[PDB]
Amino acid sequence: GLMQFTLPVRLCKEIELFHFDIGPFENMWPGIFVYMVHRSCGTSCFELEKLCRFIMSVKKNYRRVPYHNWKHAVTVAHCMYAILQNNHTLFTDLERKGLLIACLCHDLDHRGFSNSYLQKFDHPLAALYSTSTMEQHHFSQTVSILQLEGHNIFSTLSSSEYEQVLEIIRKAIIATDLALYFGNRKQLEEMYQTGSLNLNNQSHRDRVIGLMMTACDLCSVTKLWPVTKLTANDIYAEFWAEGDEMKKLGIQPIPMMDRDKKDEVPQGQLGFYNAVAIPCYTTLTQILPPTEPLLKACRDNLSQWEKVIRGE
Ligand SMILES: Cn1cc(-c2ccccc2)nc1CSc1nc2ccccn2n1
Ligand SMILES: [Mg+2]
Ligand SMILES: [Zn+2]
Repeated sequence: GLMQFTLPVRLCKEIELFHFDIGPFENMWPGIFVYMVHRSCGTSCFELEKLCRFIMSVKKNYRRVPYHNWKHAVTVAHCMYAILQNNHTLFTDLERKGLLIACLCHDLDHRGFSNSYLQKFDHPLAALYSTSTMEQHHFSQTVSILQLEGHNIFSTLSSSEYEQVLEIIRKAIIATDLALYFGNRKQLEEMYQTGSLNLNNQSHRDRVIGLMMTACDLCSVTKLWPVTKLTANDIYAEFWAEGDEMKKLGIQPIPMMDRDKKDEVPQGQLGFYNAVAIPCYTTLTQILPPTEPLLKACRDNLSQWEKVIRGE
């Protein structure tokens, strides 16, 4: 059924653009992902049946949380697709498969709870994974689906390449732990300003992929303002529900997760743009000039938040 899906020709044009918003096309998301894999990686590299099977299983293991859900997975994969299409030749074919798959799978089985929560309230997952808690779990879920019957889309890879693609996927998913981003962007920016960055240097290459994963993960801020606004609602719906569980336990949450502090949201976004998103896309545009429209769109939404703060 996914196997016989064909993308409407109007989308074939729009999907290539960074600002493309998948939201209005829920029924088409699995088929959008196939399309993107076929365009980037070619039509002959995965068995169609397996890919579709794998996709429908990835969907099934995303939970119905307000933000970290199937819609989010596809949004992040789409941003990567546009990054890759615009920078096709800088990356190996193996990196394109892994990085599209990693993005689809990067928040697999998210409960609507942060790493801090699981750590603070000594959740089992935080016992198995001490840092990048959920992110290690997300990868562990990725491998588990790959290992299901008729799901191993990489089964025609040699052993060497299978373990290469898993490693690209592992690093990529871990990179989506925002705690790791700040150090990553700092190094990458220094490597850039000192003329020392080298894409054939593998550790550098891992870092650039890291920044890409971040840039994809945050990409709500690069959509048109009305889509940006509406996604923020999803983000805070999930944060506030976590802060609610903390209050039930007589723990005052951080303001970000306290629905009683929503007046502080516009300034909370403002800060996030200044400390996180603007710098991300700034360094990303430096390394990969064709990704500039992400920074442009990010800047436009920053100034919308600046407008909001002052009664506009
Ligand atoms: C950091 N922060 C802090 C606040 C805030 C909100 C209300 C009260 C006090 C602080 N909001 C934020 C924005 S959190 C965030 N995370 C993502 C991921 C993708 C796209 C947008 N955001 N915003
Ligand atoms: Mg995540
Ligand atoms: Zn994510």
